[PDB]
Amino acid sequence: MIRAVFFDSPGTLNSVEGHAKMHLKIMEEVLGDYPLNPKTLLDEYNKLTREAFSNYAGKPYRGLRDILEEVMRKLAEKYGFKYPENFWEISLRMSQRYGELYPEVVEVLKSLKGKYHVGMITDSGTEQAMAFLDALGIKDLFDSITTSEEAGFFKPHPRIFELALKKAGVKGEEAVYVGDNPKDAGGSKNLGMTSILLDRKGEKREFWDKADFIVSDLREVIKIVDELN
Repeated sequence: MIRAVFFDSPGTLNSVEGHAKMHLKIMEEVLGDYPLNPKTLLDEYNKLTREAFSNYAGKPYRGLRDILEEVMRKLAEKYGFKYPENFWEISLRMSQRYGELYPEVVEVLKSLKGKYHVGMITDSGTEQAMAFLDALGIKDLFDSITTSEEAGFFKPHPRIFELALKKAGVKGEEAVYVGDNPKDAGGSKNLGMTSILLDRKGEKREFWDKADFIVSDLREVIKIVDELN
């Protein structure tokens, strides 16, 4: 019997278009009048952050601020613009204004509340995770918020999923995990959770077999849970 539904944050909640627009604005403010195409800076920032997040997957927690600040130091020395001492603050200010939930998020979270334990699991630090939820107005829609900083390890390490389950007071077999990255269908299945992969654009077909179910819209989750029960 499914008693809890956990969501991968921010990946299944924040729209890719809002993320891209928000981050483009971050780099525009970082650069100002500097003769560097902000989109090029962003592309290279994404290359470096993607590599970093890949290297730390499953490993002991390390602060994301230090990671991103070192990335921006490498980009500043590479391109010659002034290193943004306020990069973290710029990011928070731009996520508040330009962060955008997928259209169905609130509906889905509301439909699960009461019926099931609605949880969030994220590799973000706790402060960042709370600021993210606060900016998008959905902090109180979750019964639990579990972070890598609390567990001590990044996904797909089992401990972050184990902690989420213990917060909810449910067994792995009683929980679903809805995940964006094909870190998700892995650490959660190690705890006996049912793994749902969110693939909105159908661009992850190579990794579908790693998940128990594949959805393109979070509104499909409630249907899957109801069918399981």
